[PDB]
Amino acid sequence: PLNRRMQYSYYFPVGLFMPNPKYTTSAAIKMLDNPTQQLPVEAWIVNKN
Amino acid sequence: PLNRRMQYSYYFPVGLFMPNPKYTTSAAIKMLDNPTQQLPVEAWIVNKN
Amino acid sequence: PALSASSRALIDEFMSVKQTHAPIHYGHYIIEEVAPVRRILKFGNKVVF
Amino acid sequence: PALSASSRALIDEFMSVKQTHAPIHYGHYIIEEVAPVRRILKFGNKVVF
Repeated sequence: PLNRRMQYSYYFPVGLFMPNPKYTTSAAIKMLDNPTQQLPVEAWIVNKN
Repeated sequence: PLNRRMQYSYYFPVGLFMPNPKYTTSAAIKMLDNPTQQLPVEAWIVNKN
Repeated sequence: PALSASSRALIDEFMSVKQTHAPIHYGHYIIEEVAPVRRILKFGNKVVF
Repeated sequence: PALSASSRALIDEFMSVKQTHAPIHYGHYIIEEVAPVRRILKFGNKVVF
């Protein structure tokens, strides 16, 4: 009886839009898109495995 | 009889194409070819030695 | 909150450098998870705890 | 999976910097072997376990 099963929720959004005066803080990534117009359409989640 | 052998299956891609909105993560690598149109026709492996 | 990134660029920049990955990019964002359990993330060979 | 590198440049930069190497370049990609045998790569002086 001491192998209890503990349950809790998770939540995460997809499809958000950042305000227009945009900023960064990572010197690495160069996405080759137009910076001012890009918008996220999908989400990526890391599975249990 | 204890000197045994194990058999694996080694998996290997070659000749793939990436989606169009192409991105990079590291700034060090520099190539004089245009980034929009690049396609690999070979695959490089490390040998046993 | 659970691990949600808008593109593979942000998940790769999170996985390669843990501390100074950009939490938010121009139009793409990422969230690190905060959960009572902590899980080892493995990608290729690199490991983030 | 086994070590696959589309260009000599990507495998060079992998050998040089183990953690911060870029897994997906603009059109070229690299795959790190995840196999129960962990071999030692001795390209030149530098070594990756």
